[PDB]
Amino acid sequence: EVQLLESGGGLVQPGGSLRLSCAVSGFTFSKYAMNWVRQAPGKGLEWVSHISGSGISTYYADSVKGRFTISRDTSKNMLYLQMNSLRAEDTAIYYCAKDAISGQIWLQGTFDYWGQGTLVTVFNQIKGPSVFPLAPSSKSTSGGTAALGCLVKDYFPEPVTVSWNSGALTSGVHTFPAVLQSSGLYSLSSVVTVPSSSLGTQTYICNVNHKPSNTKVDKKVEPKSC
Amino acid sequence: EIVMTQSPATLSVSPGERATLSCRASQSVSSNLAWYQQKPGQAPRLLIYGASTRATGIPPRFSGSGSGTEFSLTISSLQSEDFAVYYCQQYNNWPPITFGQGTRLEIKRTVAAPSVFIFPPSDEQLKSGTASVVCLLNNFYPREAKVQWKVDNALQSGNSQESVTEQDSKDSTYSLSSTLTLSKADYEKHKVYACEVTHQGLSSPVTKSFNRGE
Repeated sequence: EVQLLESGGGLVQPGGSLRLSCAVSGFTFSKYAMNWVRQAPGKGLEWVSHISGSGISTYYADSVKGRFTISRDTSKNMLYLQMNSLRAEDTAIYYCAKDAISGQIWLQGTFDYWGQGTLVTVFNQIKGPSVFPLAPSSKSTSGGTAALGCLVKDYFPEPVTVSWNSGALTSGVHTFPAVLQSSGLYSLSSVVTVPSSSLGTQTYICNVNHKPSNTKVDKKVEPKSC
Repeated sequence: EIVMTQSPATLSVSPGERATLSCRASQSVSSNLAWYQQKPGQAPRLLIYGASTRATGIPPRFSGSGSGTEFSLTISSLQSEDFAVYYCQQYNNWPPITFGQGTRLEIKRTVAAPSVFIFPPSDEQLKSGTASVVCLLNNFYPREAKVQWKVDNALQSGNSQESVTEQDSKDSTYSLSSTLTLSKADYEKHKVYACEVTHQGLSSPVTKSFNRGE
């Protein structure tokens, strides 16, 4: 089994520098070209750099030329990506990809093995969220379905975790994907639909965790009564 | 650079059906065209190279055809594990290696109408100076939906953001939030805040609203 293990991703400041590593096993490293390919959040695949089996020839996507440098230590089964002058558009998962073909350079360009990827996140600040109730009202019929939730606002980086009633409440919960606001901070809502008859009798608390800021909030969500 | 175009971006199919995915190149890439499969949380895996040759261990229901600028990937009898995003990629003229932007195979289901709910900003948030107004569209299909914010019957633009869930693992519906953000001073100028939802499962648009101070 061939194996590709990326590491070195993490939080990095704009203009800063990060060195990605990919450790390699299960095939003769020297006989294969390698590549880095990246995937920004919610986006498709974008090829970043290529290095030939000999390490002599290197190619780069236009947007990273002069900023990133690919290299290999063939005697140690290691592939590297030195990333300097990091920009917000470099935030992405970075995969090392092995070329499928060994000794026919005109047939290269196909990636038969990929690592699980390492995440690079360009960041300006580390910030815990503010949590606010999405309170149900009598807007929903007292003999139908009601909706309540928690708005989890202005945090960086991802992720937050949201549970309800310490994990007792899972049925009907939707926690939306985070969206980056124009301020550069994330925001999301977690909502749950409950029978209207349970309002008042049943308590509702969302438990929001943001590990990067050591923020833990337990926010009561209560009906407003008009 | 050779631009690769994948249309449609989303393909609604059921297990057992036949799925045909289109990939087009801006210039001829001869037969040097690959296809990848990617499931959420996973790395891509190679399915097709040479535009028709199946990679190692790829089951025969995957078939690739085409040359020049027109390519397709066909799954003859779709299995549940095949629901994923599919990328085409040329290696005829590189650098740069270029990818299409992907085609997602969505699980097909019957039309379901969204349930609509509106949430005023909390009193706690207004105290901090901002108002977030939330409109929720719960458990609908298909994904296409129009949300319009009206503030005292005045149509809003440029001040809302939308988020959509991934297809639910049990019922294959979508849910959507629309969040309208206003300054506290702006929020307090107006009375009626309304969310108007247009969707195929609705015979007419549905509006949910509230009155600010009440």
